[PDB]
Parts: sequence; C-alpha cells; structure tokens
Amino acid sequence: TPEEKLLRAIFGEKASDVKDSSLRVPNGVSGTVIDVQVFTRDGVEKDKRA
Amino acid sequence: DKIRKVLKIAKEPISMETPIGDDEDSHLGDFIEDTTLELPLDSATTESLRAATHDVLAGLTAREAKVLRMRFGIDMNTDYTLEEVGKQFDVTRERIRQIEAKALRKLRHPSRSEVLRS
Amino acid sequence: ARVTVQDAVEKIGNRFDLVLVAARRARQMQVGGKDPLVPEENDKTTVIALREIEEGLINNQILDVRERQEQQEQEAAELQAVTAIAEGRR
Amino acid sequence: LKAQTKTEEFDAIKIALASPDMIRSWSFGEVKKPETINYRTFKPERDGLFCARIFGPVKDYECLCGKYKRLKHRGVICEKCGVEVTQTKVRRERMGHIELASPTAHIWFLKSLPSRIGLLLDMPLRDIERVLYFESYVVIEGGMTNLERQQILTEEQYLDALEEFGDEFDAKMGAEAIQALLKSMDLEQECEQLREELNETNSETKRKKLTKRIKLLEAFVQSGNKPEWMILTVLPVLPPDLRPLVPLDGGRFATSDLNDLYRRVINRNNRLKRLLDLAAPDIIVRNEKRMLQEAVDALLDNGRRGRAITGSNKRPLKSLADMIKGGKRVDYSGRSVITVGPYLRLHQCGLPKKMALELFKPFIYGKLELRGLATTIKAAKKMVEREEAVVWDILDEVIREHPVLLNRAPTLHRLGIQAFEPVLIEGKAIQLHPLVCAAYNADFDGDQMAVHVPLTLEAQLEARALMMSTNNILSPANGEPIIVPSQDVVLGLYYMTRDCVNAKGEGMVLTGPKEAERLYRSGLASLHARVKVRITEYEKDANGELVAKTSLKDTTVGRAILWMIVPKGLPYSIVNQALGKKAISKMLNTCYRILGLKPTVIFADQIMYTGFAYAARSGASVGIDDMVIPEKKHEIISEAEAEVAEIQEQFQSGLVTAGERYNKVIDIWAAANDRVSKAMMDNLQTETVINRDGQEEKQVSFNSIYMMADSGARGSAAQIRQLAGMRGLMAKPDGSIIETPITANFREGLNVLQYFISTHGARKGLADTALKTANSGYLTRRLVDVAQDLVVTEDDCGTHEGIMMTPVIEGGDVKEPLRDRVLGRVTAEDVLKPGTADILVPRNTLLHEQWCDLLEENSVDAVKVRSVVSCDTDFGVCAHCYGRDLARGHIINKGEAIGVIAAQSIGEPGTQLTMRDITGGLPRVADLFEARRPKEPAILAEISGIVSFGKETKGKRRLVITPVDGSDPYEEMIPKWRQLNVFEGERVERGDVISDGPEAPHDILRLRGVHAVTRYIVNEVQDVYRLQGVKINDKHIEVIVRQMLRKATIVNAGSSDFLEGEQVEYSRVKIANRELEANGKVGATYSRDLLGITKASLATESFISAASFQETTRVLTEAAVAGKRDELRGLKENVIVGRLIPAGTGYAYHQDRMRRRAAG
Amino acid sequence: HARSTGSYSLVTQQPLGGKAQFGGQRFGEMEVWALEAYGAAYTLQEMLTVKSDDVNGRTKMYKNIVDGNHQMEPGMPESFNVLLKEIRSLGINIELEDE
Amino acid sequence: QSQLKLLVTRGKEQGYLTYAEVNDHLPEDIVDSDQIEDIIQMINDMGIQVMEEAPDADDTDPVRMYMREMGTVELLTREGEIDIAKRIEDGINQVQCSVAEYPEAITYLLEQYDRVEAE
Ligand SMILES: [Mg+2]
Ligand SMILES: [Zn+2]
Ligand SMILES: [Zn+2]
Repeated sequence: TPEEKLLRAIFGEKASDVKDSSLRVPNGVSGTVIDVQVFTRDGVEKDKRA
Repeated sequence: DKIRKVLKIAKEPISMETPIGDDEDSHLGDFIEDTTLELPLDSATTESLRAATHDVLAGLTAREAKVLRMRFGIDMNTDYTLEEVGKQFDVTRERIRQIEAKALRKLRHPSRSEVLRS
Repeated sequence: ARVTVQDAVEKIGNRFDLVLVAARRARQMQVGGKDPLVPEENDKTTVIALREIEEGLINNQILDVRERQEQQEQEAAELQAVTAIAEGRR
Repeated sequence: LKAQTKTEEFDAIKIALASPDMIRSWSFGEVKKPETINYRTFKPERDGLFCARIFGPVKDYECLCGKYKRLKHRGVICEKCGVEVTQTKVRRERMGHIELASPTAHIWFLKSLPSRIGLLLDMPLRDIERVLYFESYVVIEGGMTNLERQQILTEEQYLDALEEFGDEFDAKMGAEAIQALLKSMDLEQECEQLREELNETNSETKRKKLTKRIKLLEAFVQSGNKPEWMILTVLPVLPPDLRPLVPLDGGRFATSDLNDLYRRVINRNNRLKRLLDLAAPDIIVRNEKRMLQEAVDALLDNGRRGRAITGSNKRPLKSLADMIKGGKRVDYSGRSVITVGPYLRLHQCGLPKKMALELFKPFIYGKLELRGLATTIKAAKKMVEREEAVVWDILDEVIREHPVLLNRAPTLHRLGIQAFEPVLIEGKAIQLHPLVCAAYNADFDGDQMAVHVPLTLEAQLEARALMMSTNNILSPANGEPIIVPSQDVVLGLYYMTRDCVNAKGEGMVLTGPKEAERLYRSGLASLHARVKVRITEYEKDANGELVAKTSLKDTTVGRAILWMIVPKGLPYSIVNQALGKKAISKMLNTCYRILGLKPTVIFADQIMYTGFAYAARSGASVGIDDMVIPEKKHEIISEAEAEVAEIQEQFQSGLVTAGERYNKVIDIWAAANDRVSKAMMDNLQTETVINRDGQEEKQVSFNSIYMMADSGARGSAAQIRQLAGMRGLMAKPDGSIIETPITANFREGLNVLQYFISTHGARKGLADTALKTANSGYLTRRLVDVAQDLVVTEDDCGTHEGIMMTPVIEGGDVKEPLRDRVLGRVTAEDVLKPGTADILVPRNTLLHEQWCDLLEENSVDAVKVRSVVSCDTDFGVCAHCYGRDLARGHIINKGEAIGVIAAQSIGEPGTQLTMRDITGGLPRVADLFEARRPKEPAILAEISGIVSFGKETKGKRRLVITPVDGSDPYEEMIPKWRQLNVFEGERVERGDVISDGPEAPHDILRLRGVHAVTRYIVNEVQDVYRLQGVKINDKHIEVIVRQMLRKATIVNAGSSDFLEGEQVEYSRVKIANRELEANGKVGATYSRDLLGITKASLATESFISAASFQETTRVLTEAAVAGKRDELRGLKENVIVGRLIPAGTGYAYHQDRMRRRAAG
Repeated sequence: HARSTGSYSLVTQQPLGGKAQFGGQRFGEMEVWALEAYGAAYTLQEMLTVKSDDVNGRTKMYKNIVDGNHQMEPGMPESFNVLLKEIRSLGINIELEDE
Repeated sequence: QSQLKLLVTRGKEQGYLTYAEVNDHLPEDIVDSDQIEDIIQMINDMGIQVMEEAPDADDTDPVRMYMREMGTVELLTREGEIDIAKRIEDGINQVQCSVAEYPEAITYLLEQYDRVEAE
C-alpha cells in the first residue's frame, strides 16, 4: 500500500521477497531445551548444525 | 524431481466432508482456516496508518507534501515519476529529488510512523 | 448504582426500557457531547447514566424533549445556509 | 415516492418455486466445462465450475491474466478476459447456471412423502410417475376419443391406439411429457369443476379426499407459482467459495463433494447434448437422459435411492440438501477451571490477569492510545505484547465497571449465565462467589466455566440490569431465594446458635455489640447459656417508617453477635433465636420481602462472611469416633434373624404360603432396618450429660456429624444410617430384593459378598443418572420448542374468569395441606369474605396480603385467580393474568419472555427425577404433557341422561350404554373387557364416571372443561414433583398448557371452512370481527382441542422456525409450493437470521417496526 | 483459554485457531435459551452476528471499539447468507423483500 | 389388503416405532435404499390422517432398467450385418447421386477449388 511504500521509504526498504514462518515457543509456556533433532530429506544439503 | 512433481498431481484428492477426530461431529473442511481475510487488528492499524500519514504530510509545505505524495503515489492512485512531476513544477528531475529527500530528512524525529514500522 | 440498578427501575418501570434509555444516555456521554449531571467519581458511562436515572433527572421524555430543542438549535440557528441553498434550484 | 432498489432493511422473506428465467436472473454466466483448476498453473479454467469471468476473481483486485492490477480499474472489465475486477468475496456471492437439454424432475417436488408433482396432478408416485418418466410406459396428455387424459400406455398400446386414431391425441413420454402434463393442467377450471363434483350427493364417504385436494389446489393456484417450474430445465450453480478446492499442507487439495456432483451432471448433460446432434439411437439417448436425471437428483439431494458414491470414499457425497438438513463459536470469549472466592462480594468474580489481558485487547488498545503512552494502535499492541507494568493499571481502568458474564456447561435455566464485575486475580484459575455456586449447580471437582465480554454498550447494560447476579436473588422457578447460603456457611451459623447449658455461661447481661468484646476476650464461652442482653428492635406498620423497641431477651453469645449482621428492619432476634437449617434461607427471604434488594444483598454477603469465619473458628471435623454405632445393633440383628428363622422353619413345615414368604421376611428385615435406624438416631441425637450448676441434664449431641445433618450441609438420615447403622435392603439386577440386607456398615468392615452386592446399586445408580440427565434435557428441548414464542404483551387486558385456586388436599385419606399456591397472583374479582367486602378486584395477592388470608380464618380456602390458561389475550399474555414470580419482586415487566423461563424452570429439576396405577417420574411428566391416552382409558357420559343397555352384545359387541334424556340419544361402546359402575335406569350428569379408571385428558377437555383439564394436568404433574421433593410454581405448567391448547376445531358454518382445525388466535380475532361486521351467521362456533407438546410445536406460522427443529426437507418443500412468507415475529426464526429478538430489550423495536409495516 | 480476535474457517467465517491463538468459545442452544429468558436482545444480537461470523460487522465494530465508540452496526450473518445461496442453489427460490 | 391391514393393525402404534418389523412383511426385491424414507415419513408427525394418506399413495434402478430395453436382442449374423451395411451403402449412394444431380454443388465445388488454387 502507498502509505506503506512511503513508510519503508522513510526508514529503509529492504523489502525482501521472502516472508517468515519460524517455529516459536507458544505464548504462555516457558522452559529449557533438552534435545534438538533434525530429519533431513534424502537429497538435500545437510545443515551445519545438523 | 519430475516424478516428485508427478506424485503431486495424483488423487482427487481428499474431500472436506471427511471425518477426522470423530467429534460431534468433525469435518476436515472445518479445520481449514481462511487466509485471504486480514486481521481486524491489521485493518485497524492500516486505517490508523492512513490517518498517521495524512497528518504527517500536514506538517509539510505544499511544494513538498505534494512532491512526496505524488512521487510515492498516495491518495491519488496513479503514481508519477521525477519527469512527470518535474514538468508540472518547472524545475526538472534533480531539483524535485532534492526536495523529495528533504522531506525524508524531516521525518527523523516523529515517532508515529516509527512505531508503525516494526 | 454498581449493584442495582433496582432504584432506577422504580423511577421508570420495565427494566428493558430502563436499559434502552440508559444505553441511550450512556451513548450520548461515551461519544459526542459528554456533560454528566451527577459527579463522575471515576465511574464508567455505563453506570453514570444509571446514577442520573436514580437521581431523578434524565428520563425518556426528558431526552426526547432535549433532542427536540437540540434540533431546534442546530436547524433554526443555521437556517441561513439552508435558505441560501433553497434558492439554488429556484 | 420511495421505491428504493438497494440492500436496505427487510420486513419479511418469501419462499416459492423458481422459473427458468428466475434462474437466469441469478446467472452471472453459464458453466459449460467439468474442468475446475489447472493441473500446472493451478489457475481457474475458462468456463468450468470455478470460472473467473463468471463468478469472481481469485485475488482481490487483480484480474485473471494480469492486464490490470491495482484499484485503477475496479469498475471496468478486462479486455483479454471479461473478468470484473472488484473483490474476492464476489466469488463467494456470485451464482451462475447450467442449461440442460431435456427437462429434469426436481427430486424434492418429485419424491418427498406426498408426491407434490403427483398429488397436484393426481397420479401415483413411485408406481406410475416413475415408470412414465424413466422411459418405460408412455402417458397420455389429453384425448378426445377412446383414451382419457392421464392413463398409462405400453409401447404396444401406444402404436395400437396411434393406428386407431393418431395425429390428434399426441402424447410423449418422460420428463417433457410430465412437463406438458403440468403445463396443460388448468388450475382454475379444475378448481371450479372439482368444487362442483365433490359436493353433489356425497356423505362422509368422499369428503376426505375432496376437501384435502381442493384446499391444496386452491392454495397452489393462489400461491402464484406455475406448475411448469416443478420440473426444471435450468439448474443454478452454487458459488465457488461455498464449495472450494483449497490447497492444504504441501499439495493435497481439499474440495467439496458438490464439485464432484456438478462435474458429473455437467458431463452427463454434455454427452446428452452431443447425442442430440449425432446419431440418435432411442435406447442410447433415453438412457443418457435417465443418467442426467440420476446426476441432477444426486446433486440436489442424495437421500434416498442407493446414494451416488465415487470420490474414493466409501461414504456417500454431501449433496445440497444434506448441507442444510438436521455450535456458533464467538470472539471475545474464554474458559478456565473455577475456584472458590470467599473474600468476594455477590457482584464480583475472580478473573485471571493474563486471561483478562487477552480478552479486553481492543479496549486496552483504545484506552492506551486515548491517554497517551502508545503513539499508535500498533504501538499499543507492541506495548501489551510486552506486558509493561503500566498496561496493567490501564487494564484496571478498562475492567472497572465493565461486567463479564460467566457460564457453566449444563445450562438448564436462566441462571446458567450470570454477570459479574471483573476482579483481577494473580492466577490462572477463575474464582467464583460461593453463594451463586449453587445456581450453576457447580462444584469444584474440577469443573470449568466460560467467560464472555459484553462489547456493545447496551450489551453491558443488559448484563448489569438483567444478567447481573445481584438482580438474581430469587429463583425464577419458585419464589424462594436461590443464592441461599450452603454447607459451610450454614454449619457456621448453626454453630452460632445451638444453646448449650452452662460451661462458662451465666446470665451476664450487656448490650449487643459489647458482647463481641466479651467473646474475643474469652472468659465466657459462646454457646451459653442462655444469657440475657438488651436488644434494640425495629418494626414498622401502616405509615411505614421505623419504630424502635428496646427490651431484654434471653439469647446466647452467638445470637447476640450474629444480630449485628441483621439489617435495619426485620422482627429481629427471633430470627436468630432459632438456629441454622432452613430458616437460614427463610430469614433471607423475609428480609427481601420487607426490605428490598440492596439490604438483602449486603445481608447475604454479611451472613456468608459470618458463617465462614465462625465455622472456621469452630473447627468441626470428622474423626472415626464421630459416627457412633448403637449397642443394640447385634441385638436387633439377632432378633430379626430369629424371626426370619422361624418363618423359614414354618415354610419348611408348610403352613404359611411359601410363594410369598419372601415378601414378609423382607418386611422383617425392613422393620429391623428401621429399628437400627431409629436406635442409632435416638442415640446420636441427644446423648451428652454436661453438668449444669448441680449437674444432671440432657440436650442434643455435639457430635459433628449430627451438626452437619441438623443444618443442611450435605448430611441426610439415609446416608448417616448407612454410616453407623446399616445399609438396608439391596437391589438385585433382576429388579428383586435380596433377603439378606447389608448388616454391617461403613464404620465397620464390609464383606466381599455384600460389597459385590452393593456394586449393582452403584452401577445402576450412575447408569440411571447418565440416562435421566440426558432425558431431562431431551424433554426441555420439546418444552422450549413449543413455548418459546409467547411473550407478555398488550399490558393488562380485561376478563375475570380463571381457575378457582384451592389448597391441594390429599387430606381426604392421608392429610397433606399446601396453601401457598396463591401469592403474587392477580385476583379475579372481589373473592368474597364471611360477611362483606375485603378483597378487591384486580388486587395482586401481596406477600403480606397472603398472610392476611389467614386472618380470614381456615374458612376461606377458595379464591378465583386470573391465569395464563384463560386470559382473553390474542397473541400474548396479560401481565395481570400471569403473576410476578421472578428474581424481581414486582409483576413481570411488559415484554419479558415467559415461554423460555417457564420451560427452563420445568426441565431444570429433571436431573433429580426417578424414572419409574402409578408410573411416576420424568416419564410420567412427559406422558402428561404429550397428552397420551392411558393403556386403559375410562369413559364418561357426554350428555346427562338415563343409563340403559343398548342391545346386549348386538354388533359386533360388546356392551352398549345409552344415556338418553330430554332429546336425542347416544350409543357408547363398551368392549366387555373391564366392568362398569352404573346400573341400568340410573341417571348421570354431564361428564360422569362410568369406568372408574385412568382418565383421558382429551375427554376431560372435550367434555368436563378447560379449567378441569388444566387443573388435572397441573395437579397431576405436581404430584410427581411432590414425591421427588422439587418445588416448582404452577404458573409455568399453566404457561405451557396455554399454548398446549392453542388450536381448536370449528363445527357449524362461517367464513372459515368447517372441517379445518385452526387456532383460537385467528378464530377469536375473526369471530370478534364478524358479530359487528356484517352478520354473526357468517361465522361458526369453535371447540378447544387438546394436543401434545410435539403435536403443538409441529404447527407454527414461520417456515424458518419449522425448518429449525422439524424435518427441513419437508417443511422447506411444502412451504415452497405455496408462496409462503415469514414476516416475522417469532424468536427462533428471528435468531437464525441474526437480528433483534422480539422480546425483552427488543420488543419495543419490533412494536415500532410492526406498526411501521401498516403503510404498505 | 482466551480469544479477542483470531483466524476464521474458509467455509463458515467462524472463529478457529490452534496455530497462534485459541478457537473461540461455543455459545449454543442452551445459552440462547438463557439470553432469551433474560431478554438480552442486544447481547444475543452481537453474540449471533458481529461477535461471531459477521464478515464486515466484526471489523466495523472492532474499529468502533479501538475508537472507544462501542455501538455495533450489525449485519446478516454468513451462516444464513450461505443458507440463502444453498437453498437458492436448488430449484427453490427465496427472496427477502422490503415491506 | 395384505400390506394395508398388516401395517395398520400392527402399528398401533408400535410404541418405539419398531421399524425392523413390517419392512420384512413387504414383497418384491428387498434390501433397497429407496423404500426406506417412505415409511419413516408416515408413522409419526402427521398422525392418524397420515396413515390414511399412506395406502392411497400405495394403491427403481438405472442399470437394471437399461439392461431391460437392451434385452430386446435382435442379434445379427454375418448375413444380417452385411445386409444392414448394404442398405447403408445404398442409402449413401442415393444421397450422393442426389447431390450429383444438383449442379450448383458442382459449380460451388469448382468455385471453391479455384479459391484453393488461389490460396
Ligand atoms: Mg463436578
Ligand atoms: Zn485480465
Ligand atoms: Zn389476561
């Protein structure tokens, strides 16, 4: 929207063609991470942490 | 990968009227959320955004409010470029870009649009 | 009147009509010309109207009449523009 | 000069058949391809079920191709693809159509109980109408020779008759044949000739079908619909959004079954269109036509005939009808586990901090941006998302006087949802006032309640002036208080009485409040002695005000300090002199009736505080030595087993009837059970010895358990009797009783055998509870469905007649009086006085003026009182004729909602009703309301005459009684089975008993009278509540019986057509407007008719209201046939449309709009 | 659980979540009995329209809340508009005429 | 007679609407999903008179009804087939000859050929 285009124009665009969908701990609960795990697809660039 | 994309075309597929949790009574198509709609919160922020900008361009001069408004195309539908604005204001290109930047210089203290950013 | 609200129904029967008129007045306060009659004392517009009804002022006929005077004030005092428009299309 | 062509306010909705052109009016294009979405681009095809040009664009304002994007062209269609670029919700509202080749029969108007297309045409449904349109047996369409007009022919008969004549009686077969049939049919001329023929010399051997069809044809012709529309040639299409195919998670789309249906019908229709252009083999084309019929019928409504499958699912496809034939989630809501909150008032509830924070989100935003703090709306969001201290204070401002209404799961009555003022609590559980903890029937086993936030201004005032707990002091069912103190507090005030002799007692006198100082400073006890003090009483009379009365009464410490809580008025002291039991509620009641709301409310909070505090001070517990067993237990048990031993020995040596010795030995153990029970209670009751002055005396045990029992607080005789006494006769799965009762008790050990015996009782107890709990609501639904449309209107009408109220007396042979059934009742007219004057005409019997009905002695036990049963009102209920019984003390406010509150109050205590010449229980209540004839109905004398036998068994027959006198005879039919009660020659009155058995409500209403039948129903339905011990006012029973007698039957000659059974609504309003219109001879006399709840609820004006509960496929269809319209006064139908309810806060709106709809 | 405003189903614009918030509480027949008993016409009105499945209503009234105006400005629920289209989808025609 | 008397005399009123009873006391091929709704519609609701509307109305399948008309075999042999095919060719020939009689069909073909060669 024009107003939003102007707004980012006043504070810097960086209008990346990407969105956001990161896994976040649900509001309310809170605790300690005890174990991470990653099941990669058979034919995909494995991660550093993976 | 061609086979991978091939398997993404198989099946009817599933119908919404499929029972799932077997509640009283569940339906697959009842869990499908709408996404084309915007949050009432989002719509409210958008309206307040219009008011915010409409009130920010008030603390400007005509030969600066109109410049920013017409350049980035707001409250006038079709947006114009440096030439189409430079012709209607005699001085062409660089001059109008100078003012266009000066208005942005003006917006470095107010917090309204700042918090509206996020 | 933050606990009945019973004293108001005595001044105007039918708790439903009470709700209507009280909501009417509370509407006048929340948006538009405020101006309560009974002192606020940090009470919502919901109850303020009820306090008034209990007090004896602000009823149904009262609001209607004051609305009539309101119309006679907005209309009669600014008729110069309306008449000037009346000569618009002959 | 109005005539606006926009979407403004509507006063009514109309339902009728749809012409093909009517379908075209909705058509924003024509579906022509079975294609839905693209296999690769995932883009809407050209003319498929999901077109963009026809329906609506995918994205909001950008077209299909992409020539136009932004709001520049919102009114102009695209050049490359005619796609109107507006909204995406357009895709949700746009219709569209399919135009079939050969005509198709509508499955509803075809096969839906009565064949609408058949009965309108006078032709068999699944017999002839099937074989003639399924391409099998050709039918005729009017012939002037040899052949009639609607006969059925075979192919052989067809060619034969065609050869005989032909070219002058042409008559096709199939769909278009039935079309030409309905089209050729002349509704007008037939409506005349049918009236002519079906009236000429015919008794009751024909009149049935005659009146039926003629009324049906007259209805259809006057409806406006042309029978052509019955079978459609143009089938409309449902909007795509109402049947979308949305991509789920990682591919795997999700579509509606209607897409499959429409796709099939489109395919079959297209093949048919193609076959009607290529080679046309009769078998091939006719088969494809039948297949088109299959597809269309399957799309409209599966039902019904095999069910079209496909879609891989072994389950059928959800057709259109199945999506509208047979729970409203809401925003600004939440729920949590409830917890007791003693420190609260009666108008307050504990609302969790984080919970209330999320609930009043938009309010917090607005108030934040209003004050300052947050520069903008998003700033407020970020400010509350980051809970920043100050926000909490702002929250403390927004919830101030903003009521929040709480609700429990099982909502039986109005007090299921009550409003409170939100009080922020550091916690995650919702706290509740322990006083209104009974109205919800809520316990803290782990029960959880929901909260709702009244958003609208008038919604907040509705919650404060109606649903607020402080306004719900009294129960809507019975005038008695509902927020009455329960277990804990009552045990407290019971301990604050209980006069114990001596023990730090003595009569040291003082003056009220000072006694408190005495109590805290020890020295004196608390339950002594008695002791005397100066009580300053207050009373009023005649001119009201207050009159002091200082005196010296002998109370106790507890009564003295407790007296401080008692309000200004009241008789004082004497209300405290008693104890804590049931008068604990009585005191609250009287306080309300002589003081008012506020004084009663604050009094309730004070007595709650007092009860809890002093109960805590008491510290009553339950040790193992609290439940003392009788010493005579083993004695009585041995004696009982001795007696039964002798009886068994007698049975061994014949003598006594061994066939029923089981019963008498049960009487032995039953007697023994009462012996142990009486011994235990007489022991545990008094006991004690104390030592007053010179010692030796007796009071009543301070044995904790007894204190709980003698003060409500969940502790009954039976339970205690099982604790220390013995568990009596135990039930056996057969239904019989075991002849070896549980001798032991819970204080003692329990043998494996008798426990394995008691497990049956527990099992059937829980099971039966699970049944009657759902069965209660099952009855409530019927009650509401039948009663939720009548509301007290037209202020207060005239009329004086009404059931003569009298104390329900079983005292004829058992002695049991109840004379409180008259209070808050409006008097008929000056009901006399053993002398003169007294009672006025319309004077409502006050709570103090019913106590005046005791100053007229026990002589006056009969008063005529206006009731809802009578009342010469039209479509409502006279305010006077009703009463006043509410949480409010005054009469019902004009425009309440009597129906629902009545139904609720009746079906609320259903949870505590035990299902079974005495049925008894909830089933008995159901049968009484349904007005079902008994299994052995008695008989009555219709007209007073002389009883004589009418030919001893000469039929047929079976005896015959003929009471003839004055003029004309009657021949009743007695079926030999069951005897008699009146010999020959004897005379009878109008409605005398001649069978001495169960009475039929139909006969009573039809012959005895309406007052009698209503008196019967109320006094018979109450008798099943007497046994269960559930108090419920007769008003509500009379309320449901009111519209239970809604319709009647006219028998004479008037503007109304005789045989038609119509409601006394239209009847009375039309007979009142005929005596003084043209002539009283243009109208007949009616006759009240008794019909059950279901039968009554079945009939209703609105078709939408009916489409709610009863079978939608039927009601919607028949209401479609005759151009019907709802307009639009009912509650239910005005609820699903989502508008103001014609009652309560509404009513005024409806009245204004109702009178407004008089101009045209 | 608590919900001010969240997501809605595609089929019927009724509150539902589990992805970020919690699907709103269900009213029902048992409750509309009570509200009718009280006479809470406006409470039931909102609870049946804007507060639940009124597309434009919820937004209009939400804005009126943040502006501190309350009121309502209700409208025909889609849980009845859909009923109109579904019935109209058949050979049967229903129209809501003015006066 | 049979259906009417049995249905009426039995259902008085069968108390709990005993459906699994008279549906076996009916003729024809059973286990259908068609006759079902015609019994759950009469018993209750419009009682008494509905039981009189039932008999007066009482006084099926696509494929099964398709095999029916297909039942008319009229099968052929090599002689039959060749015969029919011969009639086809005969009819076609007479039509084409009738077209040959039409001179404007020839001249039009000529004109359109010159159009073909004119590209
Ligand atoms: Mg529980
Ligand atoms: Zn386009
Ligand atoms: Zn009356």
